[PDB]
Amino acid sequence: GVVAAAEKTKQGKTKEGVLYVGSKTKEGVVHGVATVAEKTKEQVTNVGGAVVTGVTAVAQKTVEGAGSIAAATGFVKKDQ
Amino acid sequence: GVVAAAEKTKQGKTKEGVLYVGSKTKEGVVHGVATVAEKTKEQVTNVGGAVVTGVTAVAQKTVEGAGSIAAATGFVKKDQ
Amino acid sequence: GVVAAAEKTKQGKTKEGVLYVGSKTKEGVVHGVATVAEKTKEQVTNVGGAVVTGVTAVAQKTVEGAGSIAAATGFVKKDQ
Repeated sequence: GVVAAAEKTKQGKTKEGVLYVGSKTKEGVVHGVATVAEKTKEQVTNVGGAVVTGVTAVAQKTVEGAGSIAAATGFVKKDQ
Repeated sequence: GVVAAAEKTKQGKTKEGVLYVGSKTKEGVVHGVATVAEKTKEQVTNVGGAVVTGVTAVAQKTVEGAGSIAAATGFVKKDQ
Repeated sequence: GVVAAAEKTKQGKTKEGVLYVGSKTKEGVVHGVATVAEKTKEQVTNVGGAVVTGVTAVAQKTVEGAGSIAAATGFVKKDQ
């Protein structure tokens, strides 16, 4: 088996704070997620989480919830 | 099996805070999610989460809920 | 078996703080996640977590929740 399980359980005066992000840039180039190829048979890309791309990227309190991904590629059963 | 499970369960005076993002840029180029290829057979892309792309990208409290993805490509059963 | 399990359980006046990020740059180039190849058969990419890419990337309190990934590629059962 190639199974995969994950669980989480909860049985439940603070200040949040400050997050300051200042960016001064010029002539920026960014590639978040890239798959380049030549003479390929399959190209699968599954995004279950969060992909934050930019010239100024900020992520806060992003991934705390339940999600599942199940991928299976190839599988050539060429008996004779 | 290629199964995949995930669960979450809950049995339930704070200040949120401050998030300041200032960006001064010029001539920016951004690619969030890209798949380039030549002479391919399949190109699948499933987005179950969040993809935030820009010159100034901010994500807050994004992915906390239930979702599932199930992909299967190829599968050539060429018996003779 | 190629199984994989993970669990978490909880049975439950502080100041958050300060996070200052200042960036002054010029002619930046960034590649977050890249897979280059030639004459390939499969190219799978599953994102269950968080990918933060940029010229100025900040991540705070990102990955605390339940998620699962299950991938299986190849699997050539070529008996004769």
